[PDB]
Formats: sequence, C-alpha cells, structure tokens
Amino acid sequence: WGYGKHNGPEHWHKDFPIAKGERQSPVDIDTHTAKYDPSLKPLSVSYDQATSLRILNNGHAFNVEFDDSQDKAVLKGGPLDGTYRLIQFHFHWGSLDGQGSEHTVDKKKYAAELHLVHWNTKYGDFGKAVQQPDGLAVLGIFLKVGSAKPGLQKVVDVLDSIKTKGKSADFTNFDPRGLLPESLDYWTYPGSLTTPPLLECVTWIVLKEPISVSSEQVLKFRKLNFNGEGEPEELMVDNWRPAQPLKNRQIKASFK
Ligand SMILES: Nc1ccc2c(c1)S(=O)(=O)NC2=O
Ligand SMILES: [Zn+2]
Repeated sequence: WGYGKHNGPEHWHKDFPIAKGERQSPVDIDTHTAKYDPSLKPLSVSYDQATSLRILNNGHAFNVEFDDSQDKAVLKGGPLDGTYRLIQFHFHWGSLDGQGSEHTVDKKKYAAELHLVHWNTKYGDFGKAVQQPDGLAVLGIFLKVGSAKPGLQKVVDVLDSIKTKGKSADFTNFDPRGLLPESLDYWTYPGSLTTPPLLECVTWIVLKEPISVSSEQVLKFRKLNFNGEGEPEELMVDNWRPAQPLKNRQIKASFK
C-alpha cells in the first residue's frame, strides 16, 4: 500500500476491506451541516511535560515519537471521556499548495494536515487501544501556506537527515505546543485511521483554525522520499487519503 496509481487509496480495500466501512476517515466537514453542541466542554491540551524522542521516515510520512510510558503529554475534555496520551505526530501534504489535507472544509483542501495521535489510557497501551471504538483521539490541524511557523522549523531542519524510508534521527526536546493555532475551537466525529489498517478506533477532533507555514517549510516536506536509500527516488508528496463518505454520522462543532 501507498499513494501511487497502482497501490493508492482506491486499492486499499482489497487488503483492508474495512476501507469501505461505516466510520472511515477522513471526511468533508460541511460546516453548515455540523451541529453546534453547547454541551461539548473546551478541549484540554496539556503538553507541558511532553518528551519527544525520535523522528522516523516510515515510507508513508514522518513520525515525531514521544515517550508515552507515563501521563506527560495528554488530551482531555471536549468530546473525550478520560485521558488520552500523546504517542506521535505526523503530517499529510501535497505536491502543490492547493492539496494535501485529508479532511476538507466545505470541500476546501489545505496544503497539509497535522495529526497529533493519542491513545486512551483506560486501554493500557496503543496496541490494545486501536481495537476499541474509543481507543484513539487524533487532533487534526490544517496547514495553509503564508507566514512561517517558527515552531515548525526544528522539524523542517532535521528532514535532511531522514530523507529515505527507514531512516530515523534523535529528536529530543521538541515542544509540540509550537504547532497549535490560538483557538481550540473544533469539529468532532467518530472515524478511523486514515492509513491501513484503517481501524475504526478514532475520535477525530479537527481544529477550525489553520496554522500558517511558509512555502519554504512545505517545500522541504516535499524533498522527502517514499523509497529507501539506494532505490529510485519517488518524492514523498500527496500522501493523503481523500474524503470518504460520511454515512450514518454526525459532525459536532464546539463553536457557532
Ligand atoms: N495511529 C495512527 C497511525 C497512522 C495514522 C494515524 C493514526 S492517523 O492520524 O489516522 N493518520 C495516519 O496516518
Ligand atoms: Zn495521519
């Protein structure tokens, strides 16, 4: 599986039949269909004690990994019951500034989308959490091209060291608060992982307010490679799944 013609999203259902399931992600967020829920509590993002460890090119995206062996960076509140622990973040992006996000907003595609992945601590570890319908909470943040995001630049600068699949680099003392917009207003709905195995385990929490990154920052994302060292260069671009049918679901908004 990957993102090309021959093994991209339209093919994934053959190995992963859940691809055509009842709660697949991403979706288009139709802002005028979403229901404002005055009872959704504010989101609590508690990243003070976050301990970043490593950055890895996995052949599909790059992942910034965290020490999740204790409650140190956690998401609570909003639509969530209990405490969800940050494990990793990664992005999805385009070959052009006009595409790259997975979620869309009134069919608008952003240049990229950040996903901060958390697991429900009632399930003990990530692997058990993904078997549960409320196992994960993914905080999704859109990226638009404009001004640079200074809190992204440490990431951008290490990409050269992980150009190809399987490469990793120590990535300590990275503060993911630097990647958040000002507002924590959000939409939320029940969905899935957006890559195989496409498990239907996610509560999505998608911020309304995009962050702005520079063109130069996103260009550096686009210099990464899907292939391994020594193989023909296939640029890591357009690593996004397109919108899937909403089916029998409701999107709730935290704001009017
Ligand atoms: N645990 C996860 C593993 C991979 C992915 C996700 C979660 S995502 O945030 O749905 N987008 C993904 O690629
Ligand atoms: Zn993702």
